[PDB]
Amino acid sequence: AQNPNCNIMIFHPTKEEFNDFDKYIAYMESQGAHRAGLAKIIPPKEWKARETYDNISEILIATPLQQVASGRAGVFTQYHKKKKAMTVGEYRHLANSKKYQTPPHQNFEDLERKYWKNRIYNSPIYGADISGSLFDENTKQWNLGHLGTIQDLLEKECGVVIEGVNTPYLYFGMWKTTFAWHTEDMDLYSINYLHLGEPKTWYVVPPEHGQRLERLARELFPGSSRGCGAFLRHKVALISPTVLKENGIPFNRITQEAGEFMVTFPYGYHAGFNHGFNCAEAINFATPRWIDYGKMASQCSCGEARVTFSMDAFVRILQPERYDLWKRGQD
Ligand SMILES: O=C(O)CNC(=O)C(=O)O
Ligand SMILES: [Mg+2]
Ligand code: NI
Ligand SMILES: [Zn+2]
Repeated sequence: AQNPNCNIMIFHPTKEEFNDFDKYIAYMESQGAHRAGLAKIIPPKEWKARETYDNISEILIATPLQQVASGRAGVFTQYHKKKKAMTVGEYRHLANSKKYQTPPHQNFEDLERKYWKNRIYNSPIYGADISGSLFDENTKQWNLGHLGTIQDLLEKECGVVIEGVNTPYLYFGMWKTTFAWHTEDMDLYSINYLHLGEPKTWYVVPPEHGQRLERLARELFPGSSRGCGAFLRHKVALISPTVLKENGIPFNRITQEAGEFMVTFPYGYHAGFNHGFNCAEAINFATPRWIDYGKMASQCSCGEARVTFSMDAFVRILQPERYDLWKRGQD
């Protein structure tokens, strides 16, 4: 078996290999990339997402989210407090202010130490889940707004047409902005392009060891676990690498820089933080290999998680038994 230690693999496709997205994902998995839960794809030098980022300041962040932490340095939850709308221009200025700016540091490792030491004592503001795209319409390769839809994949594989659409989201980040431990909705894949700015550091657990993370999570967030059998679907729980090591949870870490893609694989738990002002674009996608993961995916039915319109159909077709109880959590 390829990549038996579940290392995060880095790919350097040629511009020829960059034409066919599906085929390259399949290629990565033939080399065992999926065993890590996460991969890095460096685009060919010929490729550009768009000409410049000089004209993005007028994008509105309708609902910036202030990420307030509770708990201990290495084991904490976060909640999102809604703040007033601001433009990307205003957000960038806020990100660079003394209160919110990245501190002096030697290297990514030093910044990572500072993140886990001090994250809980601040509440950075995140522009997350903003519907939209920064890919030029003429960017033909790996354009996150032009991927085959999950609905079309489900139909190709299972013979059934379903409602739903699948569009990208933009994330404007600053120092310490944080994404909690999670898999994707319906344990889908995700792909994330870091368009501009400062890096994003990621942690990931191999899909074959996901349940180990879940078991640790139930022990570390015992109240949350009693409230919901899939409370990580709430995307609020953080566990540091030091704590994962102490508990023998297998994982890996890697820093994504501007101009690089990351792909998360089905049931690959991940979490991470941003190093300073940045902009990423992301979207879920599916392959034939996803179907079995979709069929087995845990669901939140306590009602916290509350998800996209499009997910109804996935649960309805793939998890008909769960569909009655799940949709009650949606309404
Ligand atoms: O960029 C972020 O904050 C979160 N992104 C993801 O979890 C993803 O792309 O799968
Ligand atoms: Mg603009
Ligand atoms: Ni994700
Ligand atoms: Zn729940």
